Amino acid sequence: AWRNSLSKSMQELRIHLCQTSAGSKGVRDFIVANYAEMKKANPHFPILIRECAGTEASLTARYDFGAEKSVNVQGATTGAVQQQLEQLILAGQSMPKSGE
Amino acid sequence: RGEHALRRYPTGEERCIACKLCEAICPAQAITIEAEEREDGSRRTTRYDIDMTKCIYCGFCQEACPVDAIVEGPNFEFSTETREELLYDKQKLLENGDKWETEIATNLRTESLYR
Amino acid sequence: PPSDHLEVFVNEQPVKIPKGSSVLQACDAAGIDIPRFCYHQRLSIAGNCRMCLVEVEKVPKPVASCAMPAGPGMKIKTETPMVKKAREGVMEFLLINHPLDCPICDQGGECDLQDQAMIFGSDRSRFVEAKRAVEDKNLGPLVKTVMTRCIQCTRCVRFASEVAGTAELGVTGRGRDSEIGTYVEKLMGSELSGNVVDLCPVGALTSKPYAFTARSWELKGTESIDVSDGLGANIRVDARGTEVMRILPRLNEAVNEEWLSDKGRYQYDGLKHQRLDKPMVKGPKGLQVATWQDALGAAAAALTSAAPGEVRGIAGKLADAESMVALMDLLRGLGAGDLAHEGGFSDMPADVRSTYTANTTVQGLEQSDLVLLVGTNPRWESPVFNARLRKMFLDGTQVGLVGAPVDLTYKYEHVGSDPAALAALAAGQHPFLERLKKAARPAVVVGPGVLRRADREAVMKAVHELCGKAGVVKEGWNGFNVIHDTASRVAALDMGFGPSAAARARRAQGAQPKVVYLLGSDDYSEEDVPEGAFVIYQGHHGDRGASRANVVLPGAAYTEKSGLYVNFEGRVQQTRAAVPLVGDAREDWAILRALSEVVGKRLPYDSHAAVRARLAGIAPHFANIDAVQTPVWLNGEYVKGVEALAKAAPLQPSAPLTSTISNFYMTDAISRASRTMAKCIQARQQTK
Amino acid sequence: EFATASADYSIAMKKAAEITGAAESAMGPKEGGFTAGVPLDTFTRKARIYAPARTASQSGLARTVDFATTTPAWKIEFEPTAKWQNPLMGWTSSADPLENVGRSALVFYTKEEAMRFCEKLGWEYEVTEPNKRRTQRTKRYMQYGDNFGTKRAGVPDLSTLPSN
Amino acid sequence: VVPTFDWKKVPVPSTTAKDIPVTVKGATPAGDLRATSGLGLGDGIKNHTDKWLDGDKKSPMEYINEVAPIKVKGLVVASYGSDDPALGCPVEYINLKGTSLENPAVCKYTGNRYYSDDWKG
Amino acid sequence: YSSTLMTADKLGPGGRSSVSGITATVFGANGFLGSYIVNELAKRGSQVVCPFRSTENEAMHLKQMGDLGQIVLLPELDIRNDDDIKRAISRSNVIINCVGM
Ligand SMILES: NC(=O)C1=CN([C@@H]2O[C@H](COP(=O)(O)OP(=O)(O)OC[C@H]3O[C@@H](n4cnc5c(N)ncnc54)[C@H](OP(=O)(O)O)[C@@H]3O)[C@@H](O)[C@H]2O)C=CC1
Ligand code: SF4
Ligand code: SF4
Ligand code: SF4
Ligand code: SF4
Ligand code: FES
Repeated sequence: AWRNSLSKSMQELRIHLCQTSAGSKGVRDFIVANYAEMKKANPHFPILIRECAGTEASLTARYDFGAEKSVNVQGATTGAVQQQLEQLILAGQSMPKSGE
Repeated sequence: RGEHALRRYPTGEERCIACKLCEAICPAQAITIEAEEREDGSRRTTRYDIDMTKCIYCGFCQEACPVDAIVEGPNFEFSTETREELLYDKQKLLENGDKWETEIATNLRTESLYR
Repeated sequence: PPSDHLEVFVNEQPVKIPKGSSVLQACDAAGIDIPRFCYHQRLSIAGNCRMCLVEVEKVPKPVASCAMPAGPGMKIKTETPMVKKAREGVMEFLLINHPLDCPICDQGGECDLQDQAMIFGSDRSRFVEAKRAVEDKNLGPLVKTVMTRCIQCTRCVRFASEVAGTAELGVTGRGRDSEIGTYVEKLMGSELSGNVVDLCPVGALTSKPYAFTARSWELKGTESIDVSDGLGANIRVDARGTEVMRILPRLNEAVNEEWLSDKGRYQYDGLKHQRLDKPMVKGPKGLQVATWQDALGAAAAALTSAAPGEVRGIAGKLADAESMVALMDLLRGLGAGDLAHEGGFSDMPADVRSTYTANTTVQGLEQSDLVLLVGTNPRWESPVFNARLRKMFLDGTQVGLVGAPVDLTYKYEHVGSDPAALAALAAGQHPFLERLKKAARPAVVVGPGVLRRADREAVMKAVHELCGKAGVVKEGWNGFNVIHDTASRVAALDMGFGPSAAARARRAQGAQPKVVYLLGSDDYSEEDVPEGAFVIYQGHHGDRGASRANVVLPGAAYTEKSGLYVNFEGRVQQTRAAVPLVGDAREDWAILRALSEVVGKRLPYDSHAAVRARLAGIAPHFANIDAVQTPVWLNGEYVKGVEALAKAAPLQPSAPLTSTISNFYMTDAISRASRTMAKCIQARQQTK
Repeated sequence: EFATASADYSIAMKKAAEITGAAESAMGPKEGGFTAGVPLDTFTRKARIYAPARTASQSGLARTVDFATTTPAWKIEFEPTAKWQNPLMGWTSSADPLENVGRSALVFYTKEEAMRFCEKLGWEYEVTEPNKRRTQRTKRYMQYGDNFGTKRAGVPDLSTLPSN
Repeated sequence: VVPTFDWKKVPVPSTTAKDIPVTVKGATPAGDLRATSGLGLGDGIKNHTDKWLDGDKKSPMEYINEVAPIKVKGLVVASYGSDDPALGCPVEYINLKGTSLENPAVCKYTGNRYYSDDWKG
Repeated sequence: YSSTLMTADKLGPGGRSSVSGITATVFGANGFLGSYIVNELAKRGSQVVCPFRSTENEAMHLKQMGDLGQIVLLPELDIRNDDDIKRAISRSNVIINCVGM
């Protein structure tokens, strides 16, 4: 399952959207439908959901050593933002590893 | 209108009460004032400096002061060999006032009928 | 509507005004600033100054525009000969007994009486009699009272009775011998006691610490924000050169109206003592003056000498968002994940901003007729917020408290003092629930000391249960609110300044680092700062952290720079530099960028706008300065998603919900170094 | 009927500002700053466009946004620069060229005036909207009769009367 | 319920506590807060007069302290600073009731003290 | 001591009104090399002490080279007397000699 894997590929996952934007509807749907389970597996992973008026939908992930990648998800769907999160997880395994 | 000087009261207390009217009125910006309340509760200056190399001797300070504290004394022969000697502080102004008080008071006894 | 906006005429000008407005308010809407002495915006109508007299058609007497209601079809005249005659006579009656104290009065230059006499008065006086001599009064070390200057505008009495709620001042005597003050020798116990001098339109009430220091026109006014708490009051800074002389509040209805805590009023004095101006590195003889190059090299060597898991960063109360994010990027770039906050609860999850903010907002709170307090003391956490709470109380708003019963300057209901009482209230065991369940706009507010509890998840779960049962959060309304007492907490939460799970586990088994860095922190616990460990301190005041430190970088104080600070409601505000840098001090984020370059990993930004843009990329709302977004709400999904944290470390039903703030007058080093707060503490200790 | 401070020279300053041909002049960004002849580094600093808030010391409202159309009330400032003291006297020493030129001279009726001024001069600028004053009063003490209405302690109960 | 707060248990830093500006009797309660400026801190000066006066010369404070209070009939006294009003300070009216030789009223303009044994004492 | 001499008390960009926080006494200041040395030190904002044996006429050119209170003229220097030397360096952490024959 991707949800359980979403604890080692990255150190932080960050989400940007707008409360009232039409293109922000899909990310709103995904967050409402998935935040509980995406946190139940890992009760301490930082998942920063942030919103502001007139902004743009995007998914941004933080990795070790401060490595960070972002993908815009404006105009997509809940399945599509799930897909983008899946590619985000895919790149997370091929990253420098820290903590030790 | 000659050398600026600081006056006291006959008991010995400074006339200046740091109302800063003199600094406010001075178009030469040659007056620097710092003040706070004295240990007895009195409102007295902590820094009273006038730049004679910058003072224009207009006497507007003498016009503005409502307690006759700052006065341009009848001393006019006070040229110095260095410019630093003309950076008048509170202490030198008080010395000048104590020196020239009698003449200034006598002149005020005349000028009071006009001022 | 039945014409809620009625029409009148002022000097033949039609002006549309709301119903119940006064002629004073109408003339204000007409663009005329009528002279006035006793009326105030935030106080009740007194109407004893007689300075608001105007002329109305079909009225033989001048009417009190400060008190006269406006009737439809009314005509108001403000420039007739009788108007000016009355104004001049009133000014003359004001000035006959007033002592000639302008040269020694501190309000000269900002005296409403003086300007109003200049404009609406005459130039000559026909009074040659002996004046009335009034002895001065003692109210404490904060306010200097020159009672002979008093015009008896009664503003002090109304303010003390209404805003402060102490009601300790009154009018003694009668007629000319009418006297103002307290019959007995009393010390003004008001925490917002410094507002009276600003509200005093004359020099009768003057700030004792500010007395005879400097003049109003000698100052440069810089609009700033208050960092002494989490409310962030909008203030103006007045300075003469590089030295701060006084700090005054400024108008912000949505935040603090026209009010300022005396702590935020008198703590500027501390900026003159124990100041760090030069970099210091601990040598064999001890700490000594060294260059920024030397100090930065030593810090880089100390940082690189240790493993990434042996480096801990702690953020103080007064660190700005820029320095916090810069240091977080610095420590993350080197594999370190140990983050701590001096404001506590550094491990609290921060996924939804609404979960740790005031969703009703401060001004939206005034729409609530019922308010619930859960383990908070707004009087000592935010006296301005407490004053706004009292204002809400003044027109029917009922308040409930769950926690320690303390003096809050208004009547209230004490439901309980422990989480068991909260559980009983949520179960239905208390009548307060039904009052909550019947209130149209109920409100619940929780302080930060609750968030400092080890069982904070359980308390939050119980609060959410009560909110759901009482419908506190519903359509078009959100009575759920989270407040704080420190400014830097909100920006750290929003930027994700939180320790990694690996660092949390390392604390759990007791791993102890060797490299410790302080960002202006002086109230750390001993458990996060091991003895014998190298300490790199950045700050602007010599204090406990500085003394134990090994390398010191003289930073910038909030009065010297422009840092970002967001209050607990989530409104972005920024300070402003009023005086230049003290000593060889440098910009905090510039310091951290220099350290990053020296270590071997440069930060990708090289400007203040660049780091602010980095913040915006981290969180979009940072760009919106002096505004606030509406946070999203996710119902009980968040609570059901943090259920495991509730399972571990279960609820403690015995620990009371208290306030961790035990010293109002001293909370940070600047407060700990201020002479005025110490004087107030001694005065409160000399009353016994 | 039109009456907006209609007894002064300000009307003569209202007009001659709307003269045709003279009211259509425009310049590009940084273009006017080229004509200044001042050192080029002047435009590198940041500036604040704002109106100072009303001082808490006084109830005066003339120097506030309330009389906006009456008097130019928008100010442009610069970040303060390094300052120190004279070793011999203690007077404040500084080297800022832009220390006071704004707070003494630069005054503007509207924010857009200062925006155009900065744009044509090339000064990078920040806009800070001043807070609006509230005229509506509170529910308590809303009118003078509220000081003495029944809300203070409720309706008097007629239970202490003789014969109750 | 609503227990009292113990002010004496509050910790006070020693360094800040010992540098609070107190005052002599003068015109105020003894030992009250004294306003101070940042001048003299770099030179470590904690005396008002020491900021500007140098040496052991007689200070103006000592001069005025050598003048005994003045006994005047009535309840209100008028102070000009000189025999002729125009040569001194603006006229000041100072309350004389509740004042004694021990506790007189000091001039805010000139520092001269006055008292009256007319308030039934 | 290492770099605290040039860094601790540096106030200002480095101009005439600036303060380098450096106190020095130069011997042979009115000499050919010492004059330029003093003019170089003071122009950065340093306190300079100039004791001299020759005439004040030959030394007046040095007076302009510093700001108010930063040019110290000590006439009638005796190199055989250590009292004047002790007074010359009583406040200076830097000593520069150019007395040559
Ligand atoms: N190319 C050069 O010029 C070289 C110069 N130097 C050194 O540079 C220094 C100055 O060079 P320069 O300035 O060109 O030579 P100068 O002769 O121009 O400088 C002479 C200075 O020495 C002072 N002096 C000499 N003897 C005494 C004394 N007994 N008591 C007091 N003051 C005395 C003179 O004071 P007064 O004016 O009263 O005589 C004058 O100020 C010298 O020390 C010289 O050794 C080194 C190598 C080469
Ligand atoms: S000299 Fe006179 S005018 Fe100037 S501050 Fe003193 S009392 Fe005021
Ligand atoms: S005489 Fe004129 S220039 Fe001199 S101090 Fe007085 S006001 Fe200033
Ligand atoms: S309150 Fe105003 S009018 Fe009265 S003495 Fe003070 S400055 Fe003068
Ligand atoms: S003391 Fe000040 S606020 Fe109080 S009645 Fe007198 S003038 Fe008004
Ligand atoms: S405001 Fe009208 S009499 Fe006071």
